[PDB]
Amino acid sequence: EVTDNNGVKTIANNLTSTVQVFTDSDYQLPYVLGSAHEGCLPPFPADVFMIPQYGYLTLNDGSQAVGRSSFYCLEYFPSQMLRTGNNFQFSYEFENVPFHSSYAH
Amino acid sequence: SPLMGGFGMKHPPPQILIKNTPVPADPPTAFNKDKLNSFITQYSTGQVSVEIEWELQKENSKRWNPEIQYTSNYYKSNNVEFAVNTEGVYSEPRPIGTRYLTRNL
Repeated sequence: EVTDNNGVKTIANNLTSTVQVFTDSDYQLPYVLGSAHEGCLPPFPADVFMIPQYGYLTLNDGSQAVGRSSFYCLEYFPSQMLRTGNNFQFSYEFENVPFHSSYAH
Repeated sequence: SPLMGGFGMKHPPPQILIKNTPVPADPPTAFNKDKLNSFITQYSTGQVSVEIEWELQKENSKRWNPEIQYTSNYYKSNNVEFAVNTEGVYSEPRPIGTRYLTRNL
């Protein structure tokens, strides 16, 4: 918890607050990975990174929406709640992809 | 996939061919080798029934928004759409397609 008293930043930890996590495992959210976005885990293990903000685009008539435009409340999914003693584990099996050709002819 | 729409099949439902069996009128009393072009005029009538089982894919959207649906209109008219008129002739008002629900790409 960060507090601002007279322009002074004091950071205290809030032991009872939670963080919500879920994996969109049924693929029912717009998928924004796969657009080559600058928000990833840093190449160097000793770096600390900010988590990028999630957002999506739907059908637009210029700047306007249309009837087919879909809105997603992410709080409508079941999430896991974590307060500082909790951890989150996720396992995934890749589908059968071909080997990437790591050679020249 | 057929260009006019539908399900393309190597082995579609087989053609059903039907014919009235020719009934010769009456042959001459002396023999003739020609192929008896005189016939009794007749036609057949019957009932035909077709039963098709269709497998369905139920819509499973997490969309919060109400969707576009095919509907009839609640406005006074001379005839009911998709009914018969005073003459007794059945007519179909417009061509109804199958794309009203929505999915993400």
